[PDB]
Amino acid sequence: GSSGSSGPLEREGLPPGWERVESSEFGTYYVDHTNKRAQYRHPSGPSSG
Amino acid sequence: GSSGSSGPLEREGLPPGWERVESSEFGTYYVDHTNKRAQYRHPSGPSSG
Repeated sequence: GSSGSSGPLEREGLPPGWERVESSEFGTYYVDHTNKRAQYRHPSGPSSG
Repeated sequence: GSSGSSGPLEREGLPPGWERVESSEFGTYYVDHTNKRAQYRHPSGPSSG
């Protein structure tokens, strides 16, 4: 329930299909199997609809 | 020393900046930090000059 700036993370787990990668050189990133891309923010989809 | 088609892998390590991601839902894949893309093949290109 954002007040104008939703969080970049929610502490919760990723959606089914998203993977989190963790290392010492880069820190932590996320990969999208649906689009074969990498990002640094948490993913966002309509879990209920 | 290819004599037909380049192999799937040479068992060697990855270049500085690339990463390997291991899973079970997907098995194993690789990610590029230069283009933020994901692929299932081992990377390639030059290494000296």
